[PDB]
Amino acid sequence: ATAAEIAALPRQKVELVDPPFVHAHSQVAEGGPKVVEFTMVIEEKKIVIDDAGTEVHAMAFNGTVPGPLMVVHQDDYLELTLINPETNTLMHNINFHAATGALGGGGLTEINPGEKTILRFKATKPGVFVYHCAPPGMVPWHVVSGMNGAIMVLPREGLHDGKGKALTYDKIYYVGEQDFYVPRDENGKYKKYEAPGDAYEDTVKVMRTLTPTHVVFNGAVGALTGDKAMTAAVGEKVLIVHSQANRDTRPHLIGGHGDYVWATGKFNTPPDVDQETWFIPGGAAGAAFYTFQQPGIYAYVNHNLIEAFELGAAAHFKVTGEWNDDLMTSVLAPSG
Amino acid sequence: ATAAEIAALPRQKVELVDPPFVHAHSQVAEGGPKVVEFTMVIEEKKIVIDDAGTEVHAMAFNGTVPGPLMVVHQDDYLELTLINPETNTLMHNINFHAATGALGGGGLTEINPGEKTILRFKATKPGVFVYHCAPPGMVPWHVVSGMNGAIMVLPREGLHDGKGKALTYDKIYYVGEQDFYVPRDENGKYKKYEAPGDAYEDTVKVMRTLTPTHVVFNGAVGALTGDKAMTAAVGEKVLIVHSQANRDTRPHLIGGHGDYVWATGKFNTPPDVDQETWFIPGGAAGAAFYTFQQPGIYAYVNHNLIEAFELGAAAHFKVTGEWNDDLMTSVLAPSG
Amino acid sequence: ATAAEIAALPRQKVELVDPPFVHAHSQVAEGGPKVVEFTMVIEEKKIVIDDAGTEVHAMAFNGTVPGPLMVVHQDDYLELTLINPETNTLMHNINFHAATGALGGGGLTEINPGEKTILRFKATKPGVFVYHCAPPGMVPWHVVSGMNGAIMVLPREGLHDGKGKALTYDKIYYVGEQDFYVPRDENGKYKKYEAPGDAYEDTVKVMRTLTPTHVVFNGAVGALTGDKAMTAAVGEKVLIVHSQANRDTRPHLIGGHGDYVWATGKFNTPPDVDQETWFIPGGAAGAAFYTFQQPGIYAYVNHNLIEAFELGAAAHFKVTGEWNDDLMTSVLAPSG
Ligand SMILES: O=N[O-]
Ligand SMILES: O=N[O-]
Ligand SMILES: O=N[O-]
Ligand SMILES: [Cu+2]
Ligand SMILES: [Cu+2]
Ligand SMILES: [Cu+2]
Ligand SMILES: [Cu+2]
Ligand SMILES: [Cu+2]
Ligand SMILES: [Cu+2]
Repeated sequence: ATAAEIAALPRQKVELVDPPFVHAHSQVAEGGPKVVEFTMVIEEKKIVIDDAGTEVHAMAFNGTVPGPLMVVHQDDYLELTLINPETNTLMHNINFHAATGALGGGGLTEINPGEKTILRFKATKPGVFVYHCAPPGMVPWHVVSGMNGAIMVLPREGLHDGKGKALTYDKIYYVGEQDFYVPRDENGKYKKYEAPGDAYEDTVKVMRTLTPTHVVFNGAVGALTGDKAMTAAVGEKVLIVHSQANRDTRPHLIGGHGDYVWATGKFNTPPDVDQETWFIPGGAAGAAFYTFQQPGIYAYVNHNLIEAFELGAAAHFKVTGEWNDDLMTSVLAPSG
Repeated sequence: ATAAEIAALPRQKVELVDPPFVHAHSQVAEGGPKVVEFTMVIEEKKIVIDDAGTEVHAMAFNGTVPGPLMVVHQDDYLELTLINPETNTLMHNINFHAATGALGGGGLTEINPGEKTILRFKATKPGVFVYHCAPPGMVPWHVVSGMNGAIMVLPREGLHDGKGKALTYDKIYYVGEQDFYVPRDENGKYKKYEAPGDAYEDTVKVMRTLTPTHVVFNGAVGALTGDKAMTAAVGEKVLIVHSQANRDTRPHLIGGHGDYVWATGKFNTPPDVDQETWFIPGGAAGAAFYTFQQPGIYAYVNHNLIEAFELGAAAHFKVTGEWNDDLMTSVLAPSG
Repeated sequence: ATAAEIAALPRQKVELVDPPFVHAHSQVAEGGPKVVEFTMVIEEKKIVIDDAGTEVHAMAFNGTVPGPLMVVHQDDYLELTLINPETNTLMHNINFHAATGALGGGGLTEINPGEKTILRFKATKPGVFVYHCAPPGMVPWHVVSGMNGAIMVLPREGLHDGKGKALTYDKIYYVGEQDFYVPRDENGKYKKYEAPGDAYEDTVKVMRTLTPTHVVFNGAVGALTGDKAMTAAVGEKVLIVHSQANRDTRPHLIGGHGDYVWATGKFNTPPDVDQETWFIPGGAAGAAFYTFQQPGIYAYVNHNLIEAFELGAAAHFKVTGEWNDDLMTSVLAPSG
């Protein structure tokens, strides 16, 4: 398309919402290609990632870890206004794995505190994709400080299974998984720092062990539990988008399955089916579609169980509805 | 199905056999859906896992690590009587990744020493699936103590390749891979404990490093080598089911291939073909089908070769038959 | 083929070139099956892997890490003359994951310094496959000392997408990824040695931590950058073959994608498409096909960003051509 044709396309400003929720959208595209506008302010902020009070100097797109999910359709243009407030101390940029050119956009979005930039790219490929900050020379440090999220580029005709049958979800959740590398003192207690820069050297030493101290969903151990647990109902169709910008993960819905899983996150690649545990490599997003069949509590985890239950990678689903004894039943309850 | 229809289904008790062998079964289903009954007694016992007398307080379904492979067909029901003898000291349960509801069955089978339970679930999805104990609050500890196994839910019409052609194996083996985390004292010697609970704190410390001290097949270094090597003959079709309940693995048959590999373990997902090394994420089982073409010794390993030859993840196959010079030949033997 | 039929086949002597380049070949087979001859001399030599002067005692096929890429077509025979100079100190052999029998050839090619051997095998399966040395009892040590490479067995009809449409590349590059485990002294300084065997004990201790000190392409940090950056032009189709003989990797072309990716490396397994980051398990090779659409510098990395930017797993592509503002444009450049 020419500059004139792009200038003529309708524009729609979208208000982002915080993970695990996703801003309102249509699965099947409304009309022809549009320039979808988003705005995100970067916030360097202290966040607590566990019940003990462990602190991390997060680098957060839109103030959250992960950054919010942006949703557009194939061949729409995503136009992002990215702002780096003067209150921040580091330069930041953004790299969309969904985009083509200039390192995903990082080469055109390096902004120092007090600057902003507007990047536009054509979403040519359908699927869920990671986005993350990547300043040359300090790439992993920003990413493992939480400066990453994902976007979803829906086919214009919505989702379909491998044989062309439509798959329409009732609800969608975005689970961003974060590996953190928090320095510890001689007592084995996590350290706290005044400014992000103070923690650099100590953090890089932990990073080099390739062993995170915490592996969490939505920025903290237990973030998606209790009143923040995800919800569904028997018969409800749920799409769970999951991303990990730096390290591998293996999602598993305890008590359920991934009925259709685009493990690579790309919609033109037919989904695997009937999955117990799927795999998303570091640097990618994946998506699983499931129709709940049993009520009760479910745990959604990274199935390296040490990472799930010792390091923090566990979320819960609260599901309403009638129990199905055909599917499962306790013939003899625990007894002598 | 109605309530009467379920109650009318035939019940059949099956005798289990220890891994890597598999109990008697038919690839194509015999008769209509059935309630297949299995019974497993849980044994907490000390086992030696290496050539240095290193001990692990194993938590073993049916007394073996891994627990035995249970085989049923799609839409059969699996009805398991699980027994936890009064001589054990810990509460246990079972979670079938093949099952739907109550955390895979874990929520309905929590049995203390001196108790038993019977769980029934409908095997609605075909494939090989992991099963493992998962007591709330102590999930990875039980799993990495060897309390895991797998089941196979065969399609009622048996296995097929991506084009619908039948794949009938002559024999099947179940290789359960286990990551162990054995504590060491300041001198580097593995520690021994009187009771399982005594090792809990020390073991979790090792678990959190995400670095196993041992990675083994059938519960010990060398368990499937030498006189315990698996066997085959040139021309024989072999299915190798592999599971890892907590950590990733990458099986490889040294000297052969995976002709058809259901890497995700689900039969409704077309198998990959001509595989050199396949990948099974922690929390899943996979299956590989291979027709042997050359006699001799083969090594079957986790292809992170440090895990295989330093940590213990290596098995052998002894194959009989005639050598095929067309496939391979020494044109010039090692010489000056 | 009978011995006579094979003897009547034409022979072609190939000249190998150093990675990341690939020797001359035709994508579509020229004529019928042939016996393709290759010769490689094993070189035990010191290589410097980082800018701190860190040394590794490399065990290099053809004098390079990785060893060179060998290209043949399905059902051709690969006849390798392997030489172990008397100037070397250890016994070596070769195992082709592409071959069938004798542990992939290792059982028929064990050569001490001063010996040579000639192995012939039929390339029955199409795809890219790892090859590596594997001396019984010292397997991982030789592999992580750089003694590994890959071969590509092209379909006789060249490459095709999932629907059978031809995929023809303009350029091809071979990236061999290597995990190194270099011993450190009590001051954190990397140790140096005057003989390969002198480093065995120390290296094994590091290998057992499953934590490499370096993860690099083509044997060294920054190897494939600057004077060795790979090149292309907008509109050019490029195949990137990637191998890792011992440990998992997750390739990603920063600023681009894997339009078609044979993640398992096997051409009869349909390729995934529109990939952001693909996954290659330790012990395998994979291949990605991409058509460049934007000029500029691209970074090709293992997307665990710590491995890429702290440990050494990053390469560059320098692409010429016109910028495409439809695909991406800076609406507002970084500004106050
Ligand atoms: O099914 N989760 O251990
Ligand atoms: O070729 N197996 O190390
Ligand atoms: O987009 N790769 O950092
Ligand atoms: Cu940043
Ligand atoms: Cu990236
Ligand atoms: Cu248990
Ligand atoms: Cu599980
Ligand atoms: Cu060697
Ligand atoms: Cu190998």
